Amino acid sequence: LPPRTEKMAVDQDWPSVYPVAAPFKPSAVPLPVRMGYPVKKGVPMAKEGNLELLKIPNFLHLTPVAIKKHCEALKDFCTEWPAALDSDEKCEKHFPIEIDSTDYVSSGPSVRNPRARVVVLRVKLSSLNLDDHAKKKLIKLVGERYCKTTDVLTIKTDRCPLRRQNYDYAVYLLTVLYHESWNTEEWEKSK
Amino acid sequence: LHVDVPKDLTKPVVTISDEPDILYKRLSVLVKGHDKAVLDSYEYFAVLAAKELGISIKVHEPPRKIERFTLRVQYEMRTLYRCLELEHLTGSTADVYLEYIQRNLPEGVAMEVTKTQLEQLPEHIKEPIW
Amino acid sequence: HAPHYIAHRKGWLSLHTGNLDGEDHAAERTVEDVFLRKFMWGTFPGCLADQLVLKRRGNQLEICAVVLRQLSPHKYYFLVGYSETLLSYFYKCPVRLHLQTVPSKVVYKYL
Amino acid sequence: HYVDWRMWRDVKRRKMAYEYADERLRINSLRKNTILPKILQDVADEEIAALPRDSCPVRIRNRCVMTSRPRGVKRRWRLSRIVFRHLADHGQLSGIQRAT
Amino acid sequence: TYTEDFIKKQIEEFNIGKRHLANMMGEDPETFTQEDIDRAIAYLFPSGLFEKRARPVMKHPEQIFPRQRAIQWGEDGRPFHYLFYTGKQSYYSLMHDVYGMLLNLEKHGSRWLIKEELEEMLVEKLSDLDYMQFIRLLEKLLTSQCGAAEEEFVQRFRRSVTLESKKQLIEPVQYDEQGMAFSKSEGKRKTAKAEAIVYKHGSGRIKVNGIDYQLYFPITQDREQLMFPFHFVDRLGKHDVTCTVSGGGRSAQAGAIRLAMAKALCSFVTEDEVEWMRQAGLLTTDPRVRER
Amino acid sequence: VFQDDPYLMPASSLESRSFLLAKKSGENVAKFIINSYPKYFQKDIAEPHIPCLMPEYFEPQIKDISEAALKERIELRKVKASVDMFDQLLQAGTTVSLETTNSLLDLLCYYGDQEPSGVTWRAKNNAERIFSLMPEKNEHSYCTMIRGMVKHRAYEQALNLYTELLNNRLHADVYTFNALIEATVCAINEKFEEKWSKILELLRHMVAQKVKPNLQTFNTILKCLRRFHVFARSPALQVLREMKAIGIEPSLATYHHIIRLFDQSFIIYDIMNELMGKRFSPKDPDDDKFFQSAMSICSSLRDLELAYQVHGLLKTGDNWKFIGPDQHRNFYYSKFFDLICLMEQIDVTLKWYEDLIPSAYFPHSQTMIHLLQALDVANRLEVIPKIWKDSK
RNA sequence: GGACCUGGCGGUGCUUCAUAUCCCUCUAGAGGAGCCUGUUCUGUAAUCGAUAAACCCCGAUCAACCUCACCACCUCUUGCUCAGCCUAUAUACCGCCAUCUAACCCUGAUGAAGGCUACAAAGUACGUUAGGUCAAGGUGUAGCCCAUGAGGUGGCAAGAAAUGGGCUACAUUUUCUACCCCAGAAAACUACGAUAGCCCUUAUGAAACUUAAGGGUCGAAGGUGGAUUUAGC
Repeated sequence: LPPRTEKMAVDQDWPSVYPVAAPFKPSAVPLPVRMGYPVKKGVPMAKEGNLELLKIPNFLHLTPVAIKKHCEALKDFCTEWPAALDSDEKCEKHFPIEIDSTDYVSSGPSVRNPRARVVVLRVKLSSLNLDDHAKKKLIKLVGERYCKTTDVLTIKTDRCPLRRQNYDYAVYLLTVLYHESWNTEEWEKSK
Repeated sequence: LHVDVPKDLTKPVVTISDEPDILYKRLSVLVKGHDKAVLDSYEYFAVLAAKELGISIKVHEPPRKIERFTLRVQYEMRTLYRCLELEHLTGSTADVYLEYIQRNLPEGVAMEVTKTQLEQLPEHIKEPIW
Repeated sequence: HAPHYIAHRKGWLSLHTGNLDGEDHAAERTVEDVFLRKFMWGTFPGCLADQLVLKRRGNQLEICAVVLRQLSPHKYYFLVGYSETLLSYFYKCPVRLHLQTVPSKVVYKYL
Repeated sequence: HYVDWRMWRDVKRRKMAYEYADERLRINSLRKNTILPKILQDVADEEIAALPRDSCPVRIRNRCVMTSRPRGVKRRWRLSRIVFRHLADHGQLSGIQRAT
Repeated sequence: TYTEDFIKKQIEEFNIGKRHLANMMGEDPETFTQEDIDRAIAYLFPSGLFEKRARPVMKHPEQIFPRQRAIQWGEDGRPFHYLFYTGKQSYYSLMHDVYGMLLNLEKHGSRWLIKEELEEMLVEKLSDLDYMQFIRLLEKLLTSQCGAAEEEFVQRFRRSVTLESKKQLIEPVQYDEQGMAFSKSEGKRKTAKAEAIVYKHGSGRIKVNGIDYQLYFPITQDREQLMFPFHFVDRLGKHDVTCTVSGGGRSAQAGAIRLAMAKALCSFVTEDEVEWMRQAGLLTTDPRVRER
Repeated sequence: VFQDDPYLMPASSLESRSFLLAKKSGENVAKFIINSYPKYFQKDIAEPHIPCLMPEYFEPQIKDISEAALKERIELRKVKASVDMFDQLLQAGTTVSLETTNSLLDLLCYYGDQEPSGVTWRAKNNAERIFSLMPEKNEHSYCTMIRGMVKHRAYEQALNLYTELLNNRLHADVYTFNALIEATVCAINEKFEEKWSKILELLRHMVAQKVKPNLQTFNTILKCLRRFHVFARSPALQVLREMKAIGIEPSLATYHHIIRLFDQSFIIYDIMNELMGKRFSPKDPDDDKFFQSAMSICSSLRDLELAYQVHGLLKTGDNWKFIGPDQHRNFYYSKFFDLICLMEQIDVTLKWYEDLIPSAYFPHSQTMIHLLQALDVANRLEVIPKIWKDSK
C-alpha cells in the first residue's frame, strides 16, 4: 500500500500525528530526510528501511506548537509563588530551614534507588534563638557539621530506610541539639 | 479533523485543597546522557516548557565524564551532563513540570532532581525549655 | 561498518541508563537484552531484515524491529500479540513491538 | 540447565551462603570483640567451624553468567572478556564505544 | 544513474517536505530557509555522531545529488562560445581576457588558487603546465600597475591563508577604581593556569597569590623566568604585577605566569615590541604535554 | 490498535476484524502458556510490585473435605467440583452453612449446571436437587432460583416458584420482580391485555412487599413491551412518564427501547431535545444500542439536522464510548455518511468523507456508490478518479 | 639468400646521485651479586596444553579452602538437565592465524610497426602442511556410560643447574630529621644497602609461618658488571 504521508496536507495539525513518543515511522513522517555515511559517489540512505533513523530518540512528539499547546493546558495545575518572597534575602528570613532531597529517574523494571533516602537540613545559627554560651556549645557539639564561613549548620541524615523517617530524624536532631545547647551541666564550669 | 470535532472535552479534575503548598527555593535537574545532541534537544524542550509555564530557569553544562578501561582493546564510556536550575516555584508547579519533563525523558537519559524545600522553625525551637 | 565506528557512523542498538556514570543494574539490562534478541530471532524466523532496536523509557520496553513483507499480516499480528504478552509477563514490564516492514534486505554495499 | 557442573556448584554455594549468612554474622560477631570472656569466644570458634563448609562466603567465585569462565570477568557486567567484546563490538551494549 | 525526471520528482518532494517542516516547527513556510531546515532537523532528530555527514540531513536535491554536463550548442548545432573548438573554452577565454587586460595596461596573508578549485571554477579539467601558465600570467598582471578592476579580477583567483600570525591580539587597557590603568591576561603551561594583572605604572612588585615573588619561587630559575618578559623590552622596575596561578608544579607555574605577564604587557609596548616579543617565543602557548 | 506500517494497515473492514481477532488469539495463547507454567513467570523483578503481570491460579489449594474448600471452589466458579464436594460433605455428615449453600445455588443458577465458556433449564438439574435438599430455604434462595430459571427460559417454573414463595410468606427482591415481568411476557398463548394486566399485578405486589423499583425494572418492561408493536406505544410512553415522575432517571437503554418500539416517528425529536448537552454513564447493558438505533431513524426519516444533533450528542464529552462494538460502529457510520452524501452540499460531503474515512471506519461498496451518485448530482465529475483510487 | 621490424635478454658490468630500512657513527642506561616470578630438566603419587621453527610476567586485570580440569584412598549411580563427560578427533570439516611455493583517431605508399616537444610538432579517451588453536570462533563424528561420570576428605616436594622478566642494592649528585628546596647531623665498617633469613603484632577469612602491612631482630653478599644488551626520534 502507499504511505499515508501522501495524504497529509501542508497545514495539518502535526501534534495529532505524533501525540506521544513513538519510534520514527517513515510512512508517517512526511519529510525526505536522509541518514547514513554515503558510499563513494553515493548519497545518504533514504528513510525507508533506515535503521539509523530508527535508533534516534526523535522529538517529533515535542514540536514548539505541541509544547505550547501542552503548556497552555497544564497551566491549570499550577500555583503562584507568593509575591512577598522577591529574592533570597526574604526567603532566608521567613523560612530559615532548607531541606534538600533528591530523586532519581532511571530506566528499568524497578524504581527503587537507595540514594533517595538521604535528607539534608541546613539552618543558619544566626536565625536560631541562641545566646553566647548556647552558640558556643552548639558549635562544639556539632563539630564539622558547622561551617564558620557561612554560619550554616548542615545535618545530613541517612540512617533510616525511608526519606520521611530521615526528615523526622533530622528535625529531632536539630531540636535536641538546641535544647542541650541551652542546658548547663556541672562539668561546664570546668572549662 | 475539518468538521468532525469534539463538541465538549472532559478537562481533568484539579481540586484546590485547603492545606498549604510546599515552597521550593531551588530545583536542580541534572540530566545525564551518552549523546550531546539529545541533551541539547531536551534542553530546548525543557526551557521552552519552563518559559511557557512561567517558571524561572537557567541552564548550564557540568563537565563530562569519561570511563576508560582495557580488556589491547580499550573501551570507553562518555557521560555528558546538562543542569537546569529552576527557582522560586511552588509544590504544585514543581509536580506538574516534573511529571511533564520526566514523562518526556528520552531513552538513554537518566535524571537526578534535587529539591530544596523551604521550611520554618519548629515551635519546639522558638524558645528554650524551663 | 566495523566496530570502531560505533559512535562515529553507527549508533547503539540498545538504549538504556545502565552504563551511565552512577547508574545501577547494567548487568541485568544486558542479560535482558540478550534474551530479547534470542527470543525475537526465534519467534520471527527469517522475518527480521535487520537487527532489533531495544529502547527503554522509564518502565517501558520498546522492541523496534525491521521485518520483511514475506510472512502474511495475520501471522505478524498473532506473533506481535503473543510476544507482547509473553515478554510483559516475563519481565513484569509493559513491553511493546514496533514492526517496520521492508520489501527486502536494505543493501548498503557489497563486501 | 546451567552452563556446566562448575557453575552449578557455585550456584549451590551462593544458596547456602544466603541461608546461613545471618547465623554466621551473629556467631562471627561474638568472636570479633575484646569484651566477652575468652570462654565464650573459644566456643564460637567451634560453632562457626561446624557450619557447613560451602556456607563460607569465601568459597564463591565470580564466574561468567554466560560462559562460566572463572577469570577475566568484569564484575559490573558479570561477563567474561570474550563475551563482552562480542557484545560491545556489535553495538549491543548501550553507551560502550571503542576509545580513540 | 539519476535521470532528470528523478531529480525533478526529488525537487518537488523537497519543496513539499520543506512546507511540512515549516508547518511542524510553527515557522512561516515562505521565509523558511536552509539554515532553519538544518536547525529543525537537528532538533527533531538529535544525533551526536561525531561524523557530521553521518547525521540526518534534509538538503536540496541539487546539493545532495551530483551534477552533470551543460549543453554547449543549441538545436541548430552552433556552439554558444566562440572558443568552443579549442575544447577548453573556459580556460582559453580566461587566458584571452587576462592577455587583453595586460595589453590595456601596457598601453597605459593569501594563497594562489590551487589547480583543483581552478578546475571547479572553470568546470573544465586542465593540466599542470597550463595551470602554471595561467599563474605566471596572473603574476605578470600583479607586477604591473594594476588598477581597481584589475585588482578585483586578481582577487577572484586568490583565497586566504591569514596574515594574523604577524599580529598578536592586544588586550584593552582597563581602569581600576583608583583610576590606575591596568591590563589582564591569561596563560597556561602543562596543567598550570595563570592570570596576570599588569599595572601601567609600578616599581617592579610582583605578587603571586598574594605573596612576594621571591618567597613564592625560591628557585632562582623561576625568578629568571618571571624576569624574562620585562627584561626583554627593558621595562624592569616599571610595572606592578598581581598574578594568580593554580595547578601544575614549580616550573609549570613559572612558565604560565611568564606567558600571562607577556600577554598583559603587550598592551603597554609598541607594536614593534609586540612583534619582537612574538619572535622571541614570549607570546606562544607551549603545547608540549605528557603523552599517554 | 493497528500498526502504521503500510503492509500491516488493514485495507477493509473484514481485514481489520481479521487482524484484531488474530492479535487477540495471540494474546490468548500467551496467557494460556503463562497460566499453564507459572514456574517460569513467578520471578518478580518489578518495584513497585505489579499484580496484573503475575500468573493466575485456577486450581483449588485446599484438598480436605471441609466447608472452606467448598467456598474456595465456589470462588473459583468450578461448578462440578462444588457440586461433588457438597455431596461429599453431605456424605461426611458435615452440616453446611446457609450462606455457603446460597453461594453454591447462586453459582448453579447463574451457570445452569455447566462450566464456564442458550442452556435451557433442565428438569431435576443440580440446582433443583440442592434446593430441595435445603433444610431451610430463605428469601435469597427463592429469589436466586426464580431469577435463574428466568435467565435460562424456565418461565413457567419461575412463576410457579414465585407463587410458592408467596405461599411461604417470604418476599422477593427488585431483580426477582424484573425476572417475573420478563417471564410473564415470555409466557405463551396470552394476549396483549392479559399480559399487561399481569405486569400491573406484579407491580401491585412489588408495592405490597414494600419494594422500590430501579432503572432496570422499567428498562425490562420496555424491552418486553417492544414485542407487541402498535398496541404498546401509549403504555410505553406512560411508563416513561412514570419513571420520570418517580425520580428514576432514564438511560440510553430506555430511549433505545422506546425508539425501537416506535420504529416499525416524531418522538425522536423530543428525545433528542431532552438529551442535548447531557453526559451519560453506563447504567444498563443495552445503553450502547441507543446511537445505532437513533441513527437508523435519522436515515429512514431522511432528516439531516437530526443526524447532526445525534452526532453532536455523541461528540459531547465521553459519549463516544457508547458507540458499541465494531459491527454497531460500522452500521452507525455507514448510515450517517450515506445521509450526508444524500442530503448535504458536495464540498461538506467531501470534508466528511476525508474526516471519517479511514480514521473512523472502512466504507462499504454501497457507500462508494452513494458518494458517486452524490458527485453526479452535484456535477463535480472531476473527482471520480480520486474516489476510484480510494475504493481500490 | 638480401633488406628491415619488434624485441626480450628469463644478463652483465661501471658512473652519478634521490639512497629511506639495514648499516656505520653518535647519545643515555643496564648487564657481575640477593630475591621473586614464569619456564627447562631433575624429583615426585602428583594439572594441562605451546605438534619442525620464529611469540612464558602465556591463558591468569592474580593459585590457603574454592579457584582446580592433577594425585591417595573412601563414597553415589539413569544421575542440576534426562543424563553427563576440561574424554579423543580441526591427524573429521568451518572460522581463524602461520610455513613454503577497452574504444576511437592519425602516421609508415594502408609492411612487420609507430604515435612526444608547453614559446608544444597526433593523440584523445590461489595451492600446501601427519602445522597451531575447541579459554566453543563453530558444526559433526568416535569412545566411557554402577565410570573417561559424580561427591567427599587430605596431598601436589624443591635441590642440581639454564634461561627470560622484574625488583632491590653496591652509595656522597649519598642517608636521617625539619622543611618542601638559604638548615642541622651522619658518614665506608657499630658507613650504605636486602621486597635475604628469624620472631612478634594488625587486616581479611571458618581456617594466615604458609596472603598482605608494620615493628623488632638482622646489617649477608654487594663494592660497580668485559664480550653483550636496552632505548633514542
